[PDB]
Amino acid sequence: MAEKQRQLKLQKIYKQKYIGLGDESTTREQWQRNVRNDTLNTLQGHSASLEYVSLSRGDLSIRDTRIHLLKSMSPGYKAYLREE
Amino acid sequence: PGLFMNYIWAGLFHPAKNVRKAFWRVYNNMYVMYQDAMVPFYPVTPDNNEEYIEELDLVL
Amino acid sequence: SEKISDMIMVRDSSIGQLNLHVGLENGVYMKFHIGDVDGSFTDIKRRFLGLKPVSLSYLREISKWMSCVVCHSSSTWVSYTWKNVWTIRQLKDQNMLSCSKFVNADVAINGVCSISSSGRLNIGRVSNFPTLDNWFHVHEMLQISTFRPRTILSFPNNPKSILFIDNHSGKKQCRISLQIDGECLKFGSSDHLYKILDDIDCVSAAIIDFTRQADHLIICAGDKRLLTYKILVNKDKLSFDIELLHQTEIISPIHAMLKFKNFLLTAMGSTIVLYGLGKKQLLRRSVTQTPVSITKIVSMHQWNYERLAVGDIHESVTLFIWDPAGNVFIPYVDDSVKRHVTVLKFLDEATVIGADRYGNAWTLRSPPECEKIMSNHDPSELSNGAIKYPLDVITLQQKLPNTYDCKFKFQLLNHFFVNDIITDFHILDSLSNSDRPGCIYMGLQGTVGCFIPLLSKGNVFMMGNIENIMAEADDTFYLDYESRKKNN
Amino acid sequence: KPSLSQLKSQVPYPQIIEWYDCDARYPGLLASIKCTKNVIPVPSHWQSKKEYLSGRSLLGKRPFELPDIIKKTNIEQMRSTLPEKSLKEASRARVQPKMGALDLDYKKLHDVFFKIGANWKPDHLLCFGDVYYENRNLFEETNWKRMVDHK
Amino acid sequence: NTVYVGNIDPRITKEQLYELFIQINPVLRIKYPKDKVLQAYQGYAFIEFYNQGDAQYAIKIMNRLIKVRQVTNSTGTAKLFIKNLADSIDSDQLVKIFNKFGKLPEIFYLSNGKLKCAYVYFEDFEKADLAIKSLNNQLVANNRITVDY
Amino acid sequence: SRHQFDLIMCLKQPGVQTGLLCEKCDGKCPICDSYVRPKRKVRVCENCSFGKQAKNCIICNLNVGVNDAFYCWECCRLGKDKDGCPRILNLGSNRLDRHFEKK
Amino acid sequence: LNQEWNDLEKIPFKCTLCKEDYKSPVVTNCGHYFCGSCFAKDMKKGTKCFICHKETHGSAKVASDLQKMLNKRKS
Amino acid sequence: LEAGSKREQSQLCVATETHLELYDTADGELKLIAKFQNLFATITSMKSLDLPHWPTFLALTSDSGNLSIVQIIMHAGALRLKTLVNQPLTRTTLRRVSPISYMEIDPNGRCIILSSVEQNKLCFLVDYAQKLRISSPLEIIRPHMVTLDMAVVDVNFNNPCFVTLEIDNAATQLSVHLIFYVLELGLNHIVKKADYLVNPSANFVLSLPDLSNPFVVIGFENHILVKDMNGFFSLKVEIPKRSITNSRHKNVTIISGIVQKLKNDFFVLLQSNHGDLFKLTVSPDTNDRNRPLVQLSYFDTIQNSHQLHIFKNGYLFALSEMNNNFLFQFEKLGVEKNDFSNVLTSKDPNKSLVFEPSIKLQNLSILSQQLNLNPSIKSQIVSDSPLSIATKHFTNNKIITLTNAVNYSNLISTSLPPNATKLWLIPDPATTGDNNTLLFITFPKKTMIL
Amino acid sequence: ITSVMDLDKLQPPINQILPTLTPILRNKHRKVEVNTIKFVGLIGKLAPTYAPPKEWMRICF
Ligand SMILES: [Zn+2]
Ligand SMILES: [Zn+2]
Ligand SMILES: [Zn+2]
Ligand SMILES: [Zn+2]
Ligand SMILES: [Zn+2]
Repeated sequence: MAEKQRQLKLQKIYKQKYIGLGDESTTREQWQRNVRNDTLNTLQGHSASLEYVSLSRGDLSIRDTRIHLLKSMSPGYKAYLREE
Repeated sequence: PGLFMNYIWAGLFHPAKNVRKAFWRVYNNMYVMYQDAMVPFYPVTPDNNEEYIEELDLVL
Repeated sequence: SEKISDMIMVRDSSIGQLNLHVGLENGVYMKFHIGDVDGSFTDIKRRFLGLKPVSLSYLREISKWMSCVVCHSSSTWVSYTWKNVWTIRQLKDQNMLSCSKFVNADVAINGVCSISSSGRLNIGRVSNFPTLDNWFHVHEMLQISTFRPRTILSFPNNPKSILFIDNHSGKKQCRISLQIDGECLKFGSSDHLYKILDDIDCVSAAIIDFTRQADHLIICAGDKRLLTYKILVNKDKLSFDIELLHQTEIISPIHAMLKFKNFLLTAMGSTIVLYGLGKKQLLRRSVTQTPVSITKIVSMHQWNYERLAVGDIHESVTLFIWDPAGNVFIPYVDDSVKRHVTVLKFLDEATVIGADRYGNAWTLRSPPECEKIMSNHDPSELSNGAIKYPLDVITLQQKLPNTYDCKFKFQLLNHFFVNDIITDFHILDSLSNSDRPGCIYMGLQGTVGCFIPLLSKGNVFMMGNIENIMAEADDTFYLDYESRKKNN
Repeated sequence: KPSLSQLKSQVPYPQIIEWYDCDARYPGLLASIKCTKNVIPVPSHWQSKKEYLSGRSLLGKRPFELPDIIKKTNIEQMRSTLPEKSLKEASRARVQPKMGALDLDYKKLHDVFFKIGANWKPDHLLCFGDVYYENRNLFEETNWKRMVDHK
Repeated sequence: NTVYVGNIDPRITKEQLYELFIQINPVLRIKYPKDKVLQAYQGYAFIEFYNQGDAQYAIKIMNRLIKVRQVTNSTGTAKLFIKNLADSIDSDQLVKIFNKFGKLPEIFYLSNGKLKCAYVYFEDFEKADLAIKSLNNQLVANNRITVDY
Repeated sequence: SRHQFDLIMCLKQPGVQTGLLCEKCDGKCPICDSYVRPKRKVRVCENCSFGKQAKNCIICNLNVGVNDAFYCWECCRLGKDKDGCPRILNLGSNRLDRHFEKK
Repeated sequence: LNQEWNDLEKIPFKCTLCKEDYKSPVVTNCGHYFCGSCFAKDMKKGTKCFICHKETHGSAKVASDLQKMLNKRKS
Repeated sequence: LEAGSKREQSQLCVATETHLELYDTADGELKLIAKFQNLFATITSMKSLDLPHWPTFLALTSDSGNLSIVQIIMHAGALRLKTLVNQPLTRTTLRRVSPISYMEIDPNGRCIILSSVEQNKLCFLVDYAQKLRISSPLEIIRPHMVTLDMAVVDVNFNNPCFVTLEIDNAATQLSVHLIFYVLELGLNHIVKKADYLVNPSANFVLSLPDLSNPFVVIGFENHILVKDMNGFFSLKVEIPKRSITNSRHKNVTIISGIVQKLKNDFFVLLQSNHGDLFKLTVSPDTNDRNRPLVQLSYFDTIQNSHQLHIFKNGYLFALSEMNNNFLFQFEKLGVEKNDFSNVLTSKDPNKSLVFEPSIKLQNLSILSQQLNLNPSIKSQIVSDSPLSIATKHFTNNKIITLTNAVNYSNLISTSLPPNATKLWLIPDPATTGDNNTLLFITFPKKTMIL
Repeated sequence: ITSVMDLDKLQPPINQILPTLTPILRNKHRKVEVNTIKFVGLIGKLAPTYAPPKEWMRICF
């Protein structure tokens, strides 16, 4: 009882630091997003993996791929491209 | 994390609320130690989720 | 050992160490630290350069002032020493029978005169030395080309005659430029040293010899069309011509193809297709559907026409066997973990080296349980028919239909992380007459590195101990500092 | 709530899916994860009120056998553990005491772990997807490898 | 490719069955049935072959005494002499060693076990001829064997 | 603490100040509570600094601190090093209950 | 304390090879001592000391200090 | 280095993830001085901090979640890279919450400031004493906001400010809004001053020095803005364009933007996707009031540049992204503000100018290059034994053969009679004080002299 | 005094000190047990060779 209710306390502290930590009842919608935002973070982060994506896209400047990756972290970037 | 996570993906959802509850503890401990180290290993495919990420299939 | 062919003695100013430079007959070169007062011989440094008695000679150069002793053999090796290391190397001139310093106008520094192995007097200027800091010397208003390069090929028969292909950024267009030996070629009688194909852009290309006496080029357009040209060197005008033949329609983009026996082995997105050559087009001599996991084939490579290795975008890797009389490849081994392959090879017939998008570089070996079996049977047996599989292995299939489908798994053999994305491995049989065959990789952000096998059991121990020493050094120094503050 | 027949059609390996997978909050996803290339199923002793390890097999488990290489070191004889001293004679041992009880040889012990048993590796171990289910017994399976080879 | 083999002596083991049937062809698995808790054997066992043409051969060939009893085998529902055997050598072991020369036996034993010799009748005297020579002498289990007509 | 469940760590952004341990709790990792093989100094947040509070052991927070506190090697391999301020706030069930019984 | 768990003459006068008087003496990186003929012949087979079996590398000093201590007059 | 007493701001250190190097200038051409030991981490940012009252020591944050202030120093006989302060932050990997990847430094050296993408941003407050000293960090955590382009405002010692473009991660629509922060040294915490919502296209921010409430230049897709913090001024200048617009043409954008000010001259170099390079000035607009006028005009262009720097010398350094970094000096200093022909103004934002890119390169001058192979998409090995590698060059598209050997140039060969063995040389004793030199050959029968 | 000063020149000497301590380990209390165990372990480090090994075994009990 005393232990189990410590466990809650660290769960809410870790989730604040590290953002996505699924608990027990996590919507598939909810989990998937965390999987999308870590890939976008890693793809942009390593300098190799930003090149490899930039060249493959044929995007004009490495920098614009890096923003293409960050705006994708928003859910309304799909809509925003469609209205261009 | 990859060879270890193979054991943990299955019951990470699962119907059981209990089996589910126990796997999530382990996954939570892993995600803390590895956030960017899990990214290659997630069991996610273009159909399995709506959006996926189209830049993971790109080959130069 | 053998009788001494030649010897020299040199004192280099900086360290003041007095060095005995001893050539030998049979090719082995040696060097010795010498004590000035005592006369002792220490710090023996040998090497093996060419096959022929050595006959050294001596010079004085720069880059601060320096001295090096070139070594004459089947090829010339200079043998300088930068600060507190010494590196024997080679020299781009095939050989020099004797070499001696020279000073002149037009302004000469490093200038050196020598006699070629043809017995022909000539002058040279020795320029770049590979210090450990740089170690590779590059050779060839604001300068911008519109064509961004795509691939590079090599003729299978002609050992090194390298072909180049580019692509336009703009209206789709492609240039081709060949070079044999030193410098390029002209196109036919044209001024230009390149060709320009129009409406073609190369997704991936390979040159393949369907027959022994000719060479063909294969391009995949993005249009899903597979174009085959023909390479004609004049020999000796000499110039290159490229000659159109076919047009072939394809379902996939074809990210990889290579030369399997007599054939193009091309990899459609899902499936493998094996093409021969025909008039009017090229035609499908075989097809194999892939097991369910593999969505694309990013790259693939073979072993002596017997086996394949097939990478995937997302899944790891698979091995195959060519089965004649079945006219199909039958998978025998899969992998445990998800690994995104950029490139893949065979060090050996049971093993594989690879890379990832994420920077890992790993080696996978196929288990001996599978080696006994694949050694004691004829491939036609694997697909259907009787192979006697141990009790266990089947029970893994039934217990895990997804994982153990194949049914064996590589044992991961090495894994290591280099933050580049490795594009090519090149497995070399030797580097500069060295015994240890290396595999030298090259990365995207620009790199070259190598994996050298350590063949000892003795070295791997020492080197191990040294990696452990330097690895935590920052911790050791810190513990000594803490405890020396605690008590002093 | 899709019937398993509906749910087994989506999957490239329909033989994993089971009656209960139907009731997952997100079955479409679960069936696709579970059928992913290398995922290994959750251990099967959930839904068992038994507490995972319960007796019937565990009644008869044998105590322990030292690996053979270690058994060469002769310790098995010097200390007999399977299966004595009056309390007065014990308290006399604290005061005396007695030296050289084991008579073990130091050079022999070192070599077993290093020189002779350098590459000694256990006979079966396990493979990637073998979970240990409650009733399994490895002592049979290990011998069955030993049996097939020698006969 | 499943065989019921009964009338087993309550001490025959799965190991002994393996040695017995293994010569007929590769085995997938063997099970001697035992009482749930006392483990007392039930005097019969299932022997699963990989190829039914082996199971059938075993049924039409080993239908033989084990620890004193003749085994009843059913679907689950050219003479040479050998002397100086390694005692650890039983019928199975004897079969496996000579079966290589062609289609074929009994290692004869008495209260104190392996008694030392036995015979093996080959379907061919050519087979027998090859058995002799290629075996007579050479050491089998530390011991040197005498293989004659 | 590893074995005493009620005590609540801080877990805030570590500042530049080093935690201290009393003579009795000296030589211990504040996470796993092991006496072996230290690696890195601990670093605690400002809001665990200020006045009298700063001096007290970062484990019992009762006695006054003297030596620096290090993380053990194993807690620096897993990463539990950098989670946050490794300082115990409450005195805990065990310490109080002994105290009242004695008087 | 010896743990199992973990005017001395060390110079033989006659050779370990000749078993004779040292003539044209030789020193190694050890305190080894041989004839000029001795040490050259051992390397025709052996990689290492005739005694230590440590690495000699064929390295041999003129040993005159031997002849000294083999003098009755030393140096 | 080499000089008992010399101090000049011309010198530069350049890093890539693992690797790190130091170059010098003021000789007119960029020299390599030192390459340091192998780092074994991932350097995720590097910014010099120059602090008042003394060398400068590059503050370096990486993987490992350490803020490491390093002083490159002379020790033993060779340059070493010596560390001063490494403060712990978060955990070791390159991970979204952890505060690296954006590091911008108060121009005077009062404080470093770090951010992440999403969650937290930190600010450490530097001080110098008998030994360098860092304050405990200053935190602000905005939970759902992924961040892009942290660029920082200079200030005259008032109180350090910085500006970011943050986009919210959880919302129905994409709205990416610019947000000012002011560290208040008096109360010692970071305050959020102004928050303005700008169109979704926003790409990057840049600081305009003084205008004597600081102004920022915000690059959108096909135009620029400047904004004041209080909202008083929002000025659009539609960015110019090429004439041809070959094949695939993106909306343009602006990727770099230095500001280099001298002698009341305020101008800023601001470059776009295509490599085009523009200059702004902000002019008092005397007629209306004294209020800003913004002007885009054209410069030399160049290949794309990850980041730009201007020395106290006229020299300019452009760090190219795809390869082959450069060093320019600019003589011309661009087209004067006077022309209404080729220059745009803030008078009306709606208007568009077309220009023709000049291959001549009039304003700048090359002075230097550094050959890098940034991408190498394929290569071959030719000549196993000397180990040559043939590969291309991405932007230049010329062949590059990269070998291990000793480069040996040949000149004036001459035919010698058959079968020579050795060769010698002696400075000629005959003519004493003359270059003449005896060259000897030898044959098995014969001996020749020259 | 013992850790500070050389062992060889300790006046009592050591071999006469250590057998006097072993019956003190039975002294219960704490101040005696603590301060003794630190003294005995000192000699285990610095001068193991003095007391015979059956004396070290009397301490291990
Ligand atoms: Zn304490
Ligand atoms: Zn710890
Ligand atoms: Zn705290
Ligand atoms: Zn002798
Ligand atoms: Zn020796």
